Amino acid sequence: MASLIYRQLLTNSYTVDLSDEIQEIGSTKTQNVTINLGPFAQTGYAPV
Amino acid sequence: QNYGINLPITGSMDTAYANSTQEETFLTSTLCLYYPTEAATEINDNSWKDTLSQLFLTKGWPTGSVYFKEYTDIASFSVDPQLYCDYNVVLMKYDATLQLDMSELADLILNEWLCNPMDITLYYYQQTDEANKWISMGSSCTIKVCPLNTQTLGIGCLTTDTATFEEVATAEKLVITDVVDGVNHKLDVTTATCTIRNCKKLGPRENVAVIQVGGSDVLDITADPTTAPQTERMMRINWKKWWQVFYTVVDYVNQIIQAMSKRSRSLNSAAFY
Amino acid sequence: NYGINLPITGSMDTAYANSTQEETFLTSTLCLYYPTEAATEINDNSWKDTLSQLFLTKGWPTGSVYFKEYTDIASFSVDPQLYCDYNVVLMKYDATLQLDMSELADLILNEWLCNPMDITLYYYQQTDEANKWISMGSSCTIKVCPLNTQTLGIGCLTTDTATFEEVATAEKLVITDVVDGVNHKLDVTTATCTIRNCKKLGPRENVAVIQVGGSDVLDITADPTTAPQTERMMRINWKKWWQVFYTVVDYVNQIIQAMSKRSRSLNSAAFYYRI
Amino acid sequence: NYGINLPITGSMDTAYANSTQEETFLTSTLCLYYPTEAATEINDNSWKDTLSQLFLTKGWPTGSVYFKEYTDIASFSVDPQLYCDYNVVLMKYDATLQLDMSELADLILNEWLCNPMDITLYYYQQTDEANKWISMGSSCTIKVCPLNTQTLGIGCLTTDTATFEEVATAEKLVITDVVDGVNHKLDVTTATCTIRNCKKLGPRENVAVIQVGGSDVLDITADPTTAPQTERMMRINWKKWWQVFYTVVDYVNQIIQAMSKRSRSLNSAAFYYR
Amino acid sequence: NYGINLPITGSMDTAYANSTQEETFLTSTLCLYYPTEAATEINDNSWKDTLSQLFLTKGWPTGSVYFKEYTDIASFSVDPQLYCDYNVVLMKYDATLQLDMSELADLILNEWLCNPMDITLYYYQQTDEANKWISMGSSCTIKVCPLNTQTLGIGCLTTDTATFEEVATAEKLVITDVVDGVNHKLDVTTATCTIRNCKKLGPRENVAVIQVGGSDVLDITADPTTAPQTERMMRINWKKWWQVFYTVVDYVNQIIQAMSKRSRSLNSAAFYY
Repeated sequence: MASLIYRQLLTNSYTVDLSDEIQEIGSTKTQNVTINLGPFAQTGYAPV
Repeated sequence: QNYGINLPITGSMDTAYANSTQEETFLTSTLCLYYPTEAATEINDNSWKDTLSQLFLTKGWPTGSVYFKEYTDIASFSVDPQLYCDYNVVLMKYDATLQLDMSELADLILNEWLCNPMDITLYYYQQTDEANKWISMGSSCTIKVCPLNTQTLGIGCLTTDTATFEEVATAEKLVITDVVDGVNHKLDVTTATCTIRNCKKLGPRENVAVIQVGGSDVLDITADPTTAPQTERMMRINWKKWWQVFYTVVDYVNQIIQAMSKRSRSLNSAAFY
Repeated sequence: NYGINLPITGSMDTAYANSTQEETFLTSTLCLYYPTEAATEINDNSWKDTLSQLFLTKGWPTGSVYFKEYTDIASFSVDPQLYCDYNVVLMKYDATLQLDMSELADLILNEWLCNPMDITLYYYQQTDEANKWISMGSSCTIKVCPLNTQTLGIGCLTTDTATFEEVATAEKLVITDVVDGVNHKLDVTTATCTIRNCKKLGPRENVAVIQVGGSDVLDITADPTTAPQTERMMRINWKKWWQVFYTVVDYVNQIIQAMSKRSRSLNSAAFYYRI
Repeated sequence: NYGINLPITGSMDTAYANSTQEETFLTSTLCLYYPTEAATEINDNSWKDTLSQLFLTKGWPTGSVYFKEYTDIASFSVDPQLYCDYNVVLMKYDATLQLDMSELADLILNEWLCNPMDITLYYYQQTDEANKWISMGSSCTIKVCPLNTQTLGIGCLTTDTATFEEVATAEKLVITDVVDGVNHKLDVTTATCTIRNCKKLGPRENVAVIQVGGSDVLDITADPTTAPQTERMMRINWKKWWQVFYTVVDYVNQIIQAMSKRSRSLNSAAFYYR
Repeated sequence: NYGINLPITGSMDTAYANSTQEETFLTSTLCLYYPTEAATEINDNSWKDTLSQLFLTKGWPTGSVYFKEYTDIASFSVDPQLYCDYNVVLMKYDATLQLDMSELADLILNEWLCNPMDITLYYYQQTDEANKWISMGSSCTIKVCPLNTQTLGIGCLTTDTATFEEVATAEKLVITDVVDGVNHKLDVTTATCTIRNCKKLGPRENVAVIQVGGSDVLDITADPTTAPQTERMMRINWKKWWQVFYTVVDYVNQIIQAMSKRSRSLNSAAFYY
């Protein structure tokens, strides 16, 4: 009894994915927020 | 049951090794890297702390695990010593004129200290054993001493005019002073910029791992002449470039961590210290 | 890692290991904390000295006793690093500062396991009746915003701190308590304040807050249900400060015996961290 | 049976066989490496010759001993074509060149296995505490860029080497070490440098780096945890160069005995390599 | 090793630890040698790359294979320091260069032991069918003068090299053979040449000279009596260079299997003494 129910689950987990994968194509939009982004140096105005 | 030292842990050889040990430290512990400014300046990247952190996942330390503390000098770093993380590995750039500054700082991190405050103003003190030392530190530490015979009278000095005292430290940032054991001394520190405290030594440190860059070393960290102790928490790396130093520290984090571990006072154990 | 996981087999040998005050006289240090006003009223350049000779009577060798001057309950509450084995702190009833005093007592009299908090990057929550947020510094001003299970405000916009709930306005020591098991976006004035996440526990086998004045009813719990009265919480009737000190000296051992400095030491005062 | 298949059974016949030095005197060659300054201080056109006659005393036939002149630790650290059976190299303590010296010691004192690397087409990674990148030449300048599991930079753009991490600026010999198990796009100055992927194996049963001056060191461990001190790592107290050589001669056998047969070259091999 | 003495067991357990190609794919390196003309005809900036992906098919991990460019049989002959575990060298018969090719094959396909020769001071002697003089460099020109048992010339004056016998006129690789057991005063042009005394033997369990072109035969035997044909001496029919490489890739294992690693612990196999 429980034997099934329990095991039955871990048996049908492979599904988790497929489904999981649905709601994405379906949820909102994804966004690539990694635009690299470079750091410092300091150079300036030179005239009298 | 807390302090009652059970007189023994069994001694039966069950012989079962509880495998790994690095897999508990990766999950539960923090690693704090101390370096000098020059180290970071030579690296010249706004993301070096970050890059190294991803590299640290390789060796097995979760993102929020590793911290990077910047001392800019051996003197400053040796003046407020507040080791922040579980495991501290401090990088020292060999400066030959600052050797004793370095020795005094090592002596403090690598060891477990117990201190009390001293009132130089009202009570002339004395050290008791090879483990009672006076550790003073601050802006500018200048200590002059005057040994007392069994009458509260000077010996080579007038307990009245400090111009006759014996100077044993001229403006240091960290100083572990040692006097002939079992003799009282009127002390004259510059308490304005210094703080002097009476410490009893001991327990070593199951954390730091002073990694030394450059020279040739052999390190004499005893106050006496007779002994020379070489511990595992005292490592040395050959200087090339700073990026290389850090790569190695990362590539051998566990090896370095394994040479430390626990820390008497950092466990359940306290009902003690 | 020697400790427990063993049993101390009792047996009533009934052997009595006499005295106990003779080991503490020889091996321990006594640190007296008082307010400036206390010393100012005494008006002598040698009061610390006179009391010290008087301390030999009660059995404390010359270099044994130290005298630390806090000038206010607020500063003392920030900088309380307890220097000696045994610390007995003298507090003068100031009625407007009562909670300042309560928060300071709660810190010395107890034990406190704390970790650093980054108010900037993460939504925190207290776990049990023992998880509290102890913040202290120049000017501590803490505003809070409870989050529902979505990281959304409840009576606030996690975006504008003008909608937050203020729970501390510029204190020098603050032990904040929020509804257990709820995340909160925190807004402290980290410039002048430091806020750390502490877990409580072991009372202190040292401090003996001796209270001068009032009539006192000290409620040092965060809840309403409990009221704990410990031995390390004594009270003296105000007459003159010289009298207070005479009594503290005349009853040093009695006061020390109500502490017992074995669990002390620690390795510095307050906090803890085990970050 | 050559197949480097092994077995041997240690019965204690206890035939302690005699001498050992009388086979090496007859059959082996001794190569002395020194710096120019060493010879210049000696100032004789016949020093190599005088020492050679002196070498007969210690038992080395005339045509046996050779004298090779490196003029710097950087050049000497280059092609490393140790010429003779036994090589004893004299190193004068130059404190600014310590790591140059360390990297050179690490190469002679040890047994190396290398393959060539094409920095242009394939980003590499080191495997164990024994996989190191040994590069050497005119001017070796190595910049590195760690790759995440996507072939993307980590603190760098695999596209612009101005974001790389410099780990060597114009050296003559360099043993580079990176976090094990991570791919890296490499940017060496192949024009003047050559970088090869080496796996550290056996040690050397020859060299005997004899160190002049200091108080001394030269640690060949890349890590922080270990410090190995071998017999093939000796030290002499500086006075004058003539004295150094006299000592090297007066104790040739002692120095040779601390080395011996260069096992990886021994005829008797096969699957192990030569 | 340390072990050869004390024989193996000949018992026919009869088990054959399946494969062997799955150890070589993982642990070995493959180095392809070709001439410039080969690559020039291919005309792609990514040919080395394309072939490499194709090499994964046959089972060689990305960083495994390589490509070394000799531009001539003469240059390739002298500074050949076989770089990888397995070396397969592509040679497209050029009919005027045959012996150049033969001398180069004789060197790669075989195991060589050499010592240095001082043409200046000593008058020497070739011992067996395996003692040969292999000289190579910019321009190798060797003149010889056989000595009778008196150190006197035989058809020559050990004094004037104008009477010597020329046996090599400006070659890039030369394996010279003289009547065994006779001393000879040698006159090489050491300025541009280097001549060394080699003893032959072990073959090479690596190279696999693959010959492009003609109707190819090679004669490693300096003698007339023998002709050895080994597995490490293969031949391919010329169409186009792209085809040659496709075949080399499509049959990498077959080619590797005809060699077999374990014999490669030297940079260059000019064995030095």
